[PDB]
Amino acid sequence: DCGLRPLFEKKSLEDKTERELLESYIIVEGSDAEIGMSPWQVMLFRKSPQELLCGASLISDRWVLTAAHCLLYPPWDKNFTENDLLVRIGKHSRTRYERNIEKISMLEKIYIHPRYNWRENLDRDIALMKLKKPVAFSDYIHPVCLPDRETAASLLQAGYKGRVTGWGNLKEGQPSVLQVVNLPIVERPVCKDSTRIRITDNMFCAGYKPDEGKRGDACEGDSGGPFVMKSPFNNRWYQMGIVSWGEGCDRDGKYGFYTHVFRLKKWIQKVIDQFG
Amino acid sequence: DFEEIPEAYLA
Ligand SMILES: CCNC(=O)COc1ccc(Cl)cc1CNC(=O)[C@@H]1CCCN1C(=O)[C@H](N)C1CCCCC1
Repeated sequence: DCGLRPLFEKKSLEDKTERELLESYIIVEGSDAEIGMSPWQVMLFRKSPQELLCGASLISDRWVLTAAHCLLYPPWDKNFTENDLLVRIGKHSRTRYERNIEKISMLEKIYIHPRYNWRENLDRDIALMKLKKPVAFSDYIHPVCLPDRETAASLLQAGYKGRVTGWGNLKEGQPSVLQVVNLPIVERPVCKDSTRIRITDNMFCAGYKPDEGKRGDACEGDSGGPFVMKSPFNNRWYQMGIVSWGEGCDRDGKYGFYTHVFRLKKWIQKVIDQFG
Repeated sequence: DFEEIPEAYLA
């Protein structure tokens, strides 16, 4: 049942900008999310001090996907364990405790990819979190689908637009509510030529070219969040990427880099079936 | 500026 939103697909209602995504299949400068627009959006929250750590996503009733640097990043002396965080699902407001709406979950175990490269370019920036107890879906809580080889093959194309969401910084103030931005996938060469960092096959970049007129990008706080696409084949939402890194936010000639989820699905499957 | 969440989750 993944990828079908209770307040949209299940009711046959389209969100305000999904048409822009489907039409391309030939957070800075984003807008406020609609209620129930991204029911898989998860907020990583720190108990003490109480603060937003990162974004993340719900892929089942017991598993959450996020970027590994959200938990482990030696350069900033970051190395969180299970007891340090709470997972907040069903949220809209960044700061408010949405009583009767959001659900706060506890973590059982965290799993960081064994070959996560924090020393150089955040290669394989991915981590899975097992919740203590299953979350109950609602109109505001529902998992996103993970891509299969065919869906990845057909959708992950330069020019095709994806959607990024998060409560991160608006400029390189934090938003009141969840922000959303739709960005085009960029040609590998262009991604390569815009930075000095060595790009690997486990990443893809997205954003508009300086001449495209439109702009937008993820920023601090958006990390771990999902980059999703809606399949024009089965009308389900799939997570193709994880907000990973950038050099600044919304800088001309620069692009955001995302973890290529499909390229890492074998690790994901392995972990999930191995550890329940 | 985060609102006080229930202590029942903090434990
Ligand atoms: C303004 C401070 N933030 C930034 O410059 C980048 O923030 C953005 C912009 C786009 C995207 Cl897709 C993701 C992020 C959030 N991610 C981060 O800030 C991660 C955390 C670890 C270091 N880091 C970076 O982006 C670093 N600036 C990169 C790390 C890899 C080498 C080149 C520098």
